[PDB]
Amino acid sequence: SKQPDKQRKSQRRAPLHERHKQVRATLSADLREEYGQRNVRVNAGDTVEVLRGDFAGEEGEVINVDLDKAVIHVEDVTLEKTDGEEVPRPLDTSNVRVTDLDLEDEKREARLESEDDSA
Amino acid sequence: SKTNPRLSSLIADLKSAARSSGGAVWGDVAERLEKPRRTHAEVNLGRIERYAQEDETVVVPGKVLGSGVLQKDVTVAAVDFSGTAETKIDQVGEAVSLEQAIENNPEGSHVRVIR
Amino acid sequence: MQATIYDLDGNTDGEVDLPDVFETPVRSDLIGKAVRAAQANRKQDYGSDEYAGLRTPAESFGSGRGQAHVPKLDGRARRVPQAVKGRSAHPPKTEKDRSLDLNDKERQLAVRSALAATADADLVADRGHEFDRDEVPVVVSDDFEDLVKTQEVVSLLEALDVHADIDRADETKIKAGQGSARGRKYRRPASILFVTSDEPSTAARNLAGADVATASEVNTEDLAPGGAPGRLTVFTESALAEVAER
Amino acid sequence: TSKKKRQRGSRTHGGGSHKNRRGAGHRGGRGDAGRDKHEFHNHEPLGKSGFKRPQKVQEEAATIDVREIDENVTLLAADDVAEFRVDVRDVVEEADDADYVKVLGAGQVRHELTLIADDFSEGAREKVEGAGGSVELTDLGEERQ
RNA sequence: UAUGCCAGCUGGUGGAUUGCUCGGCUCAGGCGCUGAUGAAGGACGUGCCAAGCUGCGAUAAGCCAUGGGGAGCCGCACGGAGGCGAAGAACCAUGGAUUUCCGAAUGAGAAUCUCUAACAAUUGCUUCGCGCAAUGAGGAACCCCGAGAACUGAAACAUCUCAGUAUCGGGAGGAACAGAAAACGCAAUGUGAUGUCGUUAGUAACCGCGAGUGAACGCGAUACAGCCCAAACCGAAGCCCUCACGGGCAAUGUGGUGUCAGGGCUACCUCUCAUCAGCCGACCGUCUCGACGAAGUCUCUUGGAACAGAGCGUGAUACAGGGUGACAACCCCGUACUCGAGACCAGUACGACGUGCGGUAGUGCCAGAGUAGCGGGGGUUGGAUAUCCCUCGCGAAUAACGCAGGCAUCGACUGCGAAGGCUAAACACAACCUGAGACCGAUAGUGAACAAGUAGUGUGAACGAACGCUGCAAAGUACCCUCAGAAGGGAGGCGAAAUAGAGCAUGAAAUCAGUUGGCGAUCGAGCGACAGGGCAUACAAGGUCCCUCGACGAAUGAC
RNA sequence: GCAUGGCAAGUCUAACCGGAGUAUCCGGGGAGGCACAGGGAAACCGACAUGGCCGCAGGGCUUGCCCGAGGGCCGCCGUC
Ligand SMILES: [Cl-]
Ligand SMILES: [Cl-]
Ligand SMILES: [Cl-]
Ligand SMILES: [Mg+2]
Ligand SMILES: [Mg+2]
Ligand SMILES: [Mg+2]
Ligand SMILES: [Mg+2]
Ligand SMILES: [Mg+2]
Ligand SMILES: [Mg+2]
Ligand SMILES: [Mg+2]
Ligand SMILES: [Mg+2]
Ligand SMILES: [Mg+2]
Ligand SMILES: [Mg+2]
Ligand SMILES: [Mg+2]
Ligand SMILES: [Mg+2]
Ligand SMILES: [Mg+2]
Ligand SMILES: [Mg+2]
Ligand SMILES: [Mg+2]
Ligand SMILES: [Mg+2]
Ligand SMILES: [Mg+2]
Ligand SMILES: [Mg+2]
Ligand code: NA
Ligand code: NA
Ligand code: NA
Ligand code: NA
Ligand code: NA
Ligand code: NA
Ligand code: NA
Ligand code: NA
Ligand code: NA
Ligand code: NA
Ligand code: NA
Ligand code: NA
Ligand code: NA
Ligand code: NA
Ligand code: NA
Ligand code: NA
Ligand code: NA
Ligand code: NA
Ligand code: NA
Ligand code: NA
Ligand code: NA
Repeated sequence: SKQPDKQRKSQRRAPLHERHKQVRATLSADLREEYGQRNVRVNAGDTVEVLRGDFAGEEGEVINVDLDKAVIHVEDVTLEKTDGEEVPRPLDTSNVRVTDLDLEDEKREARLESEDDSA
Repeated sequence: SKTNPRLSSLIADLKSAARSSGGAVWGDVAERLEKPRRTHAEVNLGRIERYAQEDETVVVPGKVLGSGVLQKDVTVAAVDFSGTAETKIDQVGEAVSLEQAIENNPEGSHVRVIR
Repeated sequence: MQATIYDLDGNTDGEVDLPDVFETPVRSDLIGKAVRAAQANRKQDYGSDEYAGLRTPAESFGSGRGQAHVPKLDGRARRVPQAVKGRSAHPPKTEKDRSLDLNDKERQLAVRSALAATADADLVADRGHEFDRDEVPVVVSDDFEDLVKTQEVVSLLEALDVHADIDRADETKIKAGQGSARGRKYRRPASILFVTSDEPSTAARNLAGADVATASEVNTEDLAPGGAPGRLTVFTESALAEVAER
Repeated sequence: TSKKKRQRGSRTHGGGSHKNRRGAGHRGGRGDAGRDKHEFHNHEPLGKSGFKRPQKVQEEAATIDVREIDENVTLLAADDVAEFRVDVRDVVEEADDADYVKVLGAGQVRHELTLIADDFSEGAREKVEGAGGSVELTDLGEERQ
């Protein structure tokens, strides 16, 4: 589909498992070197650095990853509510860079290392 | 509202020559070419043969076609000739472009108009 | 006339005779007509539903209630063209023939003439192409067909002082209007046409604004995009030769 | 700019009284209606005329005039030269779906010609002989009596 | 100067405009049957809280297996509480479980419930027992067989035309139908099943010979494919059910042979590579899906945000398209390249197994009857004497015969064998999948971008709308005052912006409130045009204008 | 009918086939149509590649006098 309507449609109606690819982020030079991938599916364990928003520059640990809305919560990247409470300011993986990985998953690390599959 | 840039130019040249040189045939041909294509000349050899005469350039304000036979050794000048016409003519005379006629003879002299 | 063949380094390497067709008198009108036809012939047939707005039993009350005689249903006007939700009077129609014919003679002639346009440095400059060369078209050794990396074709071009044209086509235009909503958001200048002989240049095709074509079927569109004669082309020793009989 | 393009704002689009352009009444009826009454003008008259012979009882002669043959004798280098001799059947196009080839006598004959066909007209023979030529009738031509 | 007129300014009303597209419309390729093993459709259920939609079915937004996938998840749906997931969940693929009631609805009855073992009904086989089976109904259209208008055209109208159309009855499939000459009839020393496409041709033919109607052979293409009975001659050598036993069928003939390259029979020659039956069984291609997949997120400025400007650099068999806080090949999905899987092609092609082809001479042994054909009456067609069919009556031959070749009869010539049967591929449609676009862009385009065949109307058949847009992020306004108040208002807070504050982008006109300029309570009505005065006017985008005098000075032209 | 454009005693392909960059496009395909002769119901027959005169444009000459396409008037030819 080269047609915009279909492009956007498929992206918005992609089943859960096909949404993982929507929360992917570029890997630091060191890591790309180490695993032979340009980016990865950000997990709630990784550490990441903000490259584009009003928070560009800051780093933090990924606190949450929503597959439905394709967005992540990074620790300390928040908004000041009226009542004074502090809440997370969703971020698009595309303006983010992974600097550290949580590889507590045998499976995740496997995929990461293998050269025939990406994580 | 002619479309052919070439036909268009040819006509401009025909004029410039009729104005400059004392030519009157060139300005005459220009006027016929400016007229609708349907009024243009479509002449077959059979006719040229019938009214032309050596040493007098035959001027066809149109196109020359190859039906019929030509024996006279005449010089014919048209806007265009079918491939058969130009072949049949160069056999006994010479098929020439009007752009050449205008240069070799800007005075439009010793010319016979045929349509 | 003569054609200066170039080796993959950009150095002169002999020269062949420029076939006669490149002497065919440039006829932009015919060229234009051939491009128009090609562009129309690929347009898709469309038209509104045959029954759009007619799916109703609406009727007009006629005189008597101080109302215009307009068919209505459930007190709502319907069917007629001047009625919201009514049929479209004279809409687009699937049946319409949106194709254009063209005499093979007239078309081949335009192909020849487009070819010829390629051999005139001035025309090619007017068409707008950017380059610092005197001879044109650019003829190259058949070894070109063996290239594989785009980057290598770039170097060759830079050596041939022609890369400036791709620099020109290296700019996309985001179109004004809704074409955008139909997937026609962008558009870009046309750059170099590479005509080979065995197969289109895989190595050159992705180049900004470039188009690749083969001598046996290269056409008026590639030769003269948008009906405008004089496209900065680069033939293949063999290509150049093939083209001569088209 | 075309005429149609200039119609917006003319109201009547060139029809005159807005009362004119309605239905077939403005045409005097649908199609050829009244070809015999109000619009009889310029309609071939009513009536039957003659008869036709069943299609498969009809013969179609492929014709050609001496003038054509003669005008291209030289050009027909791929055809017998003698004291020229040409079989018409090989010259005339459409000479296959034709029931037979016939030469007609239109024009001149400036060469001595030996013509072979299925049929000729007086004019054709006279002219061909008068130029020191001969006309040979084909075996098919053997249908004269 | 009240009531008020004209124009503007601020605010409103309203929702046009511009921008945007989760929807349409259209074309294209692929694919294509479901149902008594109870479908399609409907009803009612089913969630912690659950009204709608979706899913599902008392195992009820689900249960199992295998593969994929992966750190997240608990549908649309962003709440609250709680829960599930490394015992690999979610999610996807295939297969399997469950699958209420009505529904062809089939035990019987019934507005979705009820009453006391059920293929109801009609059939085939039959162990004559519902024992074994069939049918029923659905489906976007397409297809095939029957029934069959009128408006309209003819400028009226009746034949004719609309039209074998609309509509109605019956039925199949994934395609249908047709199909291997009692053909053609460029008449031939010729072609050789059938559809379809292009043409033949608005030709021939029809027709108040008006209006109108309208083929075929052939040709060029697409795709190709050819066979089986009946009978003669044999005569139980046969077939079905069952593991078997055993049963049933069958001399009113199962089975062999045979089918115009006529056959059979008798005597011979030679041979099989035809055909038919059964076995095996794809490649390629095409459609869809998937794996992998290069290169910046560097400097300065502007900005809320760089996807902007300037600078520096990179990939490209990849500069299609999309996403991302603004114009992104290099930030993300993808895209080129390579590879894998399913489906279709196709139980087809190829291969192989069995069978046996063919030829000579003799032989009046065999070869489809209410048929061929004629007549009465109609329908239909271009079919005219010469289309196809229906109905009533009549009615033949037997290959030594018969039918046809566009009137009848007889002869010749040429073609060909009806009254039995089957048949792949090429063609139609568009439900389903996918792709596409000089189509529309929210009064458009579907009726339907939204609860859409929804809300709602009608006893019913049926009819049938309107409603898209906060923001980069909810940061969706804490706290205080007021108030009968979770209303509203004030003050305040967020944000680049709240004149982005919730049907919240922009925000036209008609129009309303307040207000500024002009006019105004002694005066007249197409509301203006062109002249000329008053008053009024920030900048910008126009910069001219006034008087003395003097120069020039057409027609005209004095005191 | 017209204007423009291609080719010209010719001209154009249709369905369809192959290629490809795969609805475009390159190549192939002339079946067939129209034009190349008409007249006649039909049978059937079958025409001036110019013989004479005016004469526009244009050309020529020794400056009204020649040559004069196209055009106009006749002849003559085919057929009923
Ligand atoms: Cl002529
Ligand atoms: Cl006739
Ligand atoms: Cl035939
Ligand atoms: Mg890896
Ligand atoms: Mg509408
Ligand atoms: Mg616009
Ligand atoms: Mg008006
Ligand atoms: Mg029941
Ligand atoms: Mg009536
Ligand atoms: Mg009438
Ligand atoms: Mg059919
Ligand atoms: Mg009448
Ligand atoms: Mg009819
Ligand atoms: Mg026929
Ligand atoms: Mg048998
Ligand atoms: Mg009828
Ligand atoms: Mg609508
Ligand atoms: Mg009622
Ligand atoms: Mg608003
Ligand atoms: Mg007063
Ligand atoms: Mg032919
Ligand atoms: Na409706
Ligand atoms: Na009214
Ligand atoms: Na069309
Ligand atoms: Na008019
Ligand atoms: Na009118
Ligand atoms: Na009429
Ligand atoms: Na009359
Ligand atoms: Na399907
Ligand atoms: Na609910
Ligand atoms: Na189920
Ligand atoms: Na049953
Ligand atoms: Na029973
Ligand atoms: Na009428
Ligand atoms: Na009447
Ligand atoms: Na009639
Ligand atoms: Na033939
Ligand atoms: Na981004
Ligand atoms: Na009868
Ligand atoms: Na026959
Ligand atoms: Na709307
Ligand atoms: Na032809």
